[PDB]
Amino acid sequence: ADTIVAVELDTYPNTDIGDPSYPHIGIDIKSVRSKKTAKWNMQNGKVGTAHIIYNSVGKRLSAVVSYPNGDSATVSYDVDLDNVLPEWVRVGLSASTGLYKETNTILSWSFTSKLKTNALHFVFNQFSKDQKDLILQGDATTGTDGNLELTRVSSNGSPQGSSVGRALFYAPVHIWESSAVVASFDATFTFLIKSSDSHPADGIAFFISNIDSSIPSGSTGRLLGLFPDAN
Amino acid sequence: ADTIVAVELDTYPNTDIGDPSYPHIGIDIKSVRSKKTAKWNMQNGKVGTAHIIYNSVGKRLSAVVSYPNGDSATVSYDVDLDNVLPEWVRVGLSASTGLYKETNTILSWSFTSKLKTNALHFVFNQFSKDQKDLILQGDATTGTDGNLELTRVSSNGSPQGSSVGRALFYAPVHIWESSAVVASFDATFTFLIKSSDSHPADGIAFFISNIDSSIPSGSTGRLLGLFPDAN
Amino acid sequence: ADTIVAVELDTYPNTDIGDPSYPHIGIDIKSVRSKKTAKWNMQNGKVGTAHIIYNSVGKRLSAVVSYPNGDSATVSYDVDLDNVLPEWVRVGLSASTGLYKETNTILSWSFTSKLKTNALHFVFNQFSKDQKDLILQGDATTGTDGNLELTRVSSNGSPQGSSVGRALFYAPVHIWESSAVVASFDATFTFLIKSSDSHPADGIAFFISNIDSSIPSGSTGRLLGLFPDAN
Amino acid sequence: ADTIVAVELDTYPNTDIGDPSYPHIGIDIKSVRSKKTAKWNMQNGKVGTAHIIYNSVGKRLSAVVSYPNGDSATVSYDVDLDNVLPEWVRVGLSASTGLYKETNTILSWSFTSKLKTNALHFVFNQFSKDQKDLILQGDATTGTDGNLELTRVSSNGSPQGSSVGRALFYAPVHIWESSAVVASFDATFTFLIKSSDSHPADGIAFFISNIDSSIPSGSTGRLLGLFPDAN
Ligand SMILES: Oc1ccc(/C=C/c2cc(O)cc(O)c2)cc1
Ligand SMILES: Oc1ccc(/C=C/c2cc(O)cc(O)c2)cc1
Ligand SMILES: [Ca+2]
Ligand SMILES: [Ca+2]
Ligand SMILES: [Ca+2]
Ligand SMILES: [Ca+2]
Ligand SMILES: [Mn+2]
Ligand SMILES: [Mn+2]
Ligand SMILES: [Mn+2]
Ligand SMILES: [Mn+2]
Repeated sequence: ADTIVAVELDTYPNTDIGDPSYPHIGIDIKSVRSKKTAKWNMQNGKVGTAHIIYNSVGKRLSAVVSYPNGDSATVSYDVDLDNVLPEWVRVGLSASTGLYKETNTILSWSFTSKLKTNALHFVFNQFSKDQKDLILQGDATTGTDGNLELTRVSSNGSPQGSSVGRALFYAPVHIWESSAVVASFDATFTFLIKSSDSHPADGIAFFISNIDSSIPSGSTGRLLGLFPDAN
Repeated sequence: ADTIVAVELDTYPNTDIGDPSYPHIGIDIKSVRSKKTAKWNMQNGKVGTAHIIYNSVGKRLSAVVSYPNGDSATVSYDVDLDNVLPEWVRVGLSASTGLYKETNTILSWSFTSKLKTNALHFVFNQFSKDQKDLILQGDATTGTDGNLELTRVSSNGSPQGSSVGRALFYAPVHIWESSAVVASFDATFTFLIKSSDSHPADGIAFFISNIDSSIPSGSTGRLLGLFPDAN
Repeated sequence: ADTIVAVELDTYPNTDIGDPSYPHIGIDIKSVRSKKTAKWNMQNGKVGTAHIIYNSVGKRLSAVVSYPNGDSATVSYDVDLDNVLPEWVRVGLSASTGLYKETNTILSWSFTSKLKTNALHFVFNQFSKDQKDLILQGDATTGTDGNLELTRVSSNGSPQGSSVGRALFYAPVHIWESSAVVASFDATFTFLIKSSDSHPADGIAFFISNIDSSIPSGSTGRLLGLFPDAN
Repeated sequence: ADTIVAVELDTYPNTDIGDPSYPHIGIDIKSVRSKKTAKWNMQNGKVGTAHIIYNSVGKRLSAVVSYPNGDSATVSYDVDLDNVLPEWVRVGLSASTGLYKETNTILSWSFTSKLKTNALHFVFNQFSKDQKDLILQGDATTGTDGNLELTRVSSNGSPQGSSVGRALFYAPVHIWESSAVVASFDATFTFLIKSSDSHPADGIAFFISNIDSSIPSGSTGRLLGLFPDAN
């Protein structure tokens, strides 16, 4: 099984696998049942922002999700990523729909990792049809609206259930190094989740996995394309 | 009085005004009584590096100091700096000698604040005999060996006593903004602290203060360049 | 007199002091007589973007202006700026109205100089009603719509006549250093130039000047905010 | 055949394939016979710096190679990389020895490419045994001196002839895009060429090639691992 560290933007409470009884942002350490979560009012059809921040000094993995009006959810978790993640990882995005669904749209994604100095930095404020520095997975596609649609969409712009999609930066990232004095990464991505369903599902995750990581089978819905299961 | 947030590389144990009984790094908020410190073994005549990181999500200020051989010292303090720093600040470096002295040689200094974007970034890997972006104060001087001497050094390479100096970056810095999702800043500087005294003193600080902050009188020893008293 | 290097977005053809007979971008060195210009079709009421790039290897200053639909104008001029700019400069934005007027709204501005490293970088995607890193001059004001109005605008959104204004970044900038392998800088700003006049005037400039440079009197029209005369 | 844009740091005049009768830096466009060259005193066992700079506005591909003492060679060439290179490329380093030889050592390599914004940026100030974000080719190796040895070395630190080596960033780079207003890249790398031979050979190249590019067969010596032949 993949090793996973995720921030999750979780639109659909699955309270029978850990979720709080609300949409939430959550920090995920090797598990779908978030180490730490926070109430998050996912704003339908509004374009939202995720910042994820971590460094090996403070050893707090942080995440905000805000929307243009200011409503803002913060989750922090105190964890030493050096002990969870392998030295080398791929960094990526993941979204999933279940029995409920939504567009899981990414309008930009940037990522910096730094070892103090080696550094990788990418920003995608657009995406292309053939996004050669992204590895797309499952239902995920780019172009030509310069967006990345993590889960399936349907001719007329309609979110498809049971979809799971994932983009990963193509370069593995050197995410810690034992001699590094500071190992930090941060990620930002803007997303537009629009649903018309009774309830949106299941959300979007930023993630850091072992390099070769791929969707686990049937990890659509509540497993957000990160976990084989909800253990 | 200057509002003052600082990370101190405190070479001299003033065990009667806070200091633990060894050299240490500390996080000072509006008081030289470090809210927190860690044991730092200062390696005389060695070029170390100080990294200071903070963001408004994690709301944790961290600093690590290391030297080429790898002895690290790390301190972290959970604080909302919105609740302490004025919206605009100047950033700087402070150093002080007292009864005992040391070279307080800053070799490089870099700084990044960011509101998420407004950002400021400067890096000085070489200081100039004339540096029109640094506000020099006290006995701090620059050049032309590409270093910033914070406290006085005679013709012969001798640290002076009861010396005090600072270099703030010239532009004021916008360190928070209550509409900002993430206010973050990190700072790095490398220093080449040397003494042949009985015990080095009194160390170097990275500090954030009000835009007009200046050296408080007789702040020259244990007060680094930062506080007017030990309160 | 100010030493002045500037890239002008020149909305008004003053065909009697240099201007080609159309709107144009120009590279001005120490004279409003553009060493070179290109035809620029200013799109009224459109948010464009100006990029200015220079390094001391290629020794070529380039600027392109574009708007969301893709009309680009590009000018390039081969010049050693070592041979023109003083070692320290302040960078800024200048705009001017005359007989005819325009909104001179700067939406964002960013700047990078680098000596290879010393570097400075700032980006303003949102200006503040109170911006302690900008030196405002003439009729330039900021906030709180997150823009920099360089020239005067009445209560009702009306550009004023014979108006002049600049915002220089606060810190002086170290633009060259004769020991530097590469002195490079690039600048970006987006502007939201609008007029309902017979012909807009007189446009916006990115400029580099001596640290103490200030608006030359009656430099308000065709002189943008830069020269005291058309020499 | 690969498409190649190289800057070459050429230690060995092969005047019967274009080279000037001296060591030189040269710009290479789809050809080993440099479009433009410059005298360059390769300093034996001294650690040198290469900056390569290009943007699609100025359309001058530039390069400096300097050494700690200041001796500095500049080559500039006016070329539109959009017409030579495919949209997607891999960026890399290449070195070769022939009948003559040298260490072709890389101590750091950084690279920024920007489309104006998508951006890729990496810096390697060290390298590791298993440098997962580098694709190594031919004789090229990394670790554990945190260096990259583009051509073979021999137990006791001795340069081997007929060696060709190459490192490429793992992510393809999006090097131009037809809607980009500015497409720029720059690269820096520091190299230590030490020879003890009668004459060093053949030098080091930065290069930008079609993504799948690999050493052409028998492109050691004067072809620097970039070209099938010296056409
Ligand atoms: O922040 C940093 C600044 C500089 C460096 C230096 C790397 C380096 C490595 C070498 O083998 C030789 C050398 O001369 C320099 C590393 C990190
Ligand atoms: O420099 C840049 C700054 C901002 C952007 C914006 C990208 C973007 C793309 C979308 O589909 C929707 C959106 O709301 C924003 C692009 C470049
Ligand atoms: Ca869920
Ligand atoms: Ca003390
Ligand atoms: Ca004019
Ligand atoms: Ca040759
Ligand atoms: Mn959840
Ligand atoms: Mn102390
Ligand atoms: Mn003009
Ligand atoms: Mn050659």
